[PDB]
Formats: sequence, C-alpha cells, structure tokens
Amino acid sequence: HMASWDIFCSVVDNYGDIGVTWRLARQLAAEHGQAVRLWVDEPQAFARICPRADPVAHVQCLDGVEVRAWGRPWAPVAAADVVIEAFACELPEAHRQAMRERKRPSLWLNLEYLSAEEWIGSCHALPSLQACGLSKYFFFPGFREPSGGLLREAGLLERRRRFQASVSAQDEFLASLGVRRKVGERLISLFAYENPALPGWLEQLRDARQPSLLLVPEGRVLADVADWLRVATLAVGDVHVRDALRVQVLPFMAQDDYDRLLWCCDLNAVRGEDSFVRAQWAGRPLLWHIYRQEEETHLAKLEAFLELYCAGLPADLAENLRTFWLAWNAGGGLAGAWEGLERQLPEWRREAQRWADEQGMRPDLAARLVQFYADWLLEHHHHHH
Ligand SMILES: Cc1cn([C@H]2C[C@H](O)[C@@H](COP(=O)(O)OP(=O)(O)O[C@H]3O[C@@H](C)[C@H](O)[C@@H](O)[C@H]3O)O2)c(=O)[nH]c1=O
Repeated sequence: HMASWDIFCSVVDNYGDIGVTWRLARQLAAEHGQAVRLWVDEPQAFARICPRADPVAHVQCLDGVEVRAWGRPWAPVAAADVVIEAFACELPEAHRQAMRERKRPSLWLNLEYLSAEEWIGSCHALPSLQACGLSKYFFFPGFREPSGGLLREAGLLERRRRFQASVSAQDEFLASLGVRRKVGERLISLFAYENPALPGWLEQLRDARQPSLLLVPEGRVLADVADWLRVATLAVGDVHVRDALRVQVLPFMAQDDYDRLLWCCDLNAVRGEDSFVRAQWAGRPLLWHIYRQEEETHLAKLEAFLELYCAGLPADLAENLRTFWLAWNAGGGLAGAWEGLERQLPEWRREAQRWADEQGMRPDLAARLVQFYADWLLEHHHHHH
C-alpha cells in the first residue's frame, strides 16, 4: 500500500519550520514508503539544513522526497491523498480546489507547533469544517497522551546509545569538525538566539575550576559570543581561550550531523522546536531558549514543559534547572544559578537518559500520522478497523 502526501511549508523565519517538515517528509518516504512532495517557499533555507539540495532547482528528489519550490504564482497540480498544511501556512487556492475535486477528497491536516500544555489534548485530531465543504484536522505534537507524539526516526535511540558508548566514534566525528576534546573538559554546544544572559554565563564558565569547551555552530548567537570575546571577527574554525573556557566555532552542519554533535556534548543549549526535541533524544542535559512572543505568551509553553520535565527530577535539581531556564529566557540571568546546576550535571544526565527512554517508547509522530490516515480512510468508506 502507498498513499501520496503533500506537505506545505512557509519558511516564516529561521530553520525550524522547514527543519520539522523536512524531518517528517524524510520519515514518511523512508520508513513508510509513502509518496511525498514537500513544498517550500524559500529554497535557500532548505538548502542549509540539507546541503545536498540545489537551491535553484524547481524540483528535485532527495532521500525519496520530491522537494518542489512553492511558486508565486502557484502552478496548479493535482492534490495528494493527504495534504499537510504545516503551521497554518495557508494552502494555495487552486490546490484546495484540486483536493475537493478528487473522487476521494484529500485528508486535510494542519500540523501544529509542539506544546507541553495540557489543553492540546482536548484539541488533538479535532475536525473543523471549512467553507468549501472540506474538513481540516488539527494535529498537535505532544509530550503526553492524548497528542500527536514527537518526531523520532526508527532506531534513533539504538544508534544514539551505540554512538555514546563508543569513544572512538565520538572522537572520529569531532575530528571531522576539527574538534579535539581535552581530558576533563566538559563539552557544551550553543544554539540560541541573541541573549543578554550569555555574557554572565560565559563569565562563570571562564572562572570555573573545571574547564569547558563551547562549540558554537555559525548563526545568530555568534555576534554575542564575539562581543564577549572582545573580538571583531568570529569565523568557522576559530578558537579562543578565556581561562577555563575554550570557545570554538563550528560550521552550520547537516541536520543528521547536528544530532551527532548533540550526542557528543555533556550539555546542549538549543532553541525553537526541532533542536529542542533532538537534544532530548540525545539523553543529555539541555538548555532551551524559546523566542519571545506577543506580550509574554512564550512563558506558558516554557512553564508547561518545565512542570513535566521536572516532575521526575529531585527537588534540588528541579529548582536549579527552573531558575536557570527562566533566567536564560528572561534576557538577563542570575550570577550564581550556574554553580548550583553545574554540581548536579552527573545526576541530571542520568535523569535525561530516563526521560529519553520513557519518551522513546511512545509511538512516534510520523507513525500516528500514517495511522490517522488509515483510520480516516477506513471510516470514509464506513469500513471496520
Ligand atoms: C545548529 C544547527 C541546526 N540545524 C537544524 C536543527 C533544526 O532542525 C533546525 C533549527 O530549527 P529549530 O530547532 O526549531 O530552531 P529555529 O530558531 O531555527 O526555528 C524556530 O524559530 C522560532 C521563532 C519558531 O517559533 C519555531 O517554530 C522554529 O521555527 O536547524 C542543522 O541542520 N545544523 C546545525 O548546525
């Protein structure tokens, strides 16, 4: 059996929305043998998370996914069995006509942003009748049931465990990036936005008794790192030493290589949606920088995740983790919040592995999506399940 899938992605900003839809598109084609067309309105954003891509090509097949440019004006084509509107990006007019014209009209899904709030359970899989007659279904990724789950490839944790149990595989990957760990040096990856709390944290890493290696992929936070280092230029391959802190700049690497980087580090500073979850699959301590929103509505998503993630932690670790995460997202941290958290990183690592294993036994999002279409198809013909 093979169904066809349309996935529409409007790169509003950054690389998370194309990062998530690309990850889903690959999984649908590789693990489920589905026919997948991914529509992106900005090919240059997709080309940086998938270096094999050609930005000027109007159509190309990568990892079994037909990646097509979302054109203006929109070239009319036939609609697939399932049309995934990612993050309410609005489908083309003529494509909704093509969805409605089919003998079996397309299943219309709206892929929502991931949230840990409890209320998304009451809205997951909710149908909404549109004016044209078709219904749209809201799909909420989640950390608890009911929800749409989390993106996770098949055998992901099995590969991660073998990678982290092999000193040679970790050193071999870091050597490809030009990274050489020192004995006793803690490894921290930095992926965030502009953050006024960064200099306060880099000062504590500098003055610490134990040394740290700060690996910074090229991106937004690099100007802040360069400002703290009192340097004008910060290029890929540069290394600067500030007492106990080694800062090394990494390239913006392929998505799967970013996973291996997350797997090497003892603490991963991540952000947004995809890298926030990928750091959890790494089974390592992490730091989440969520971008500020209207008023302060990003505070709700942060506290919702903190309540769930800290539920299994010891009181001391949970309290220090909370205060640090809030300060890291407050645009102005706390001068001593790192000392209390650094001393508990070995125990935090153990709890992060338990968190990954327990989340890893929930069915993945791509499987629930494929199962949603199966139950929806059988129901459409009033058949049993
Ligand atoms: C650092 C790095 C990241 N990546 C990938 C990881 C991610 O899939 C992707 C980045 O996506 P995210 O983790 O979600 O962070 P982001 O900041 O890039 O995107 C986010 O911006 C917010 C404003 C939105 O609210 C979110 O919905 C989301 O789109 O880039 C690489 O491929 N190589 C790299 O070196």
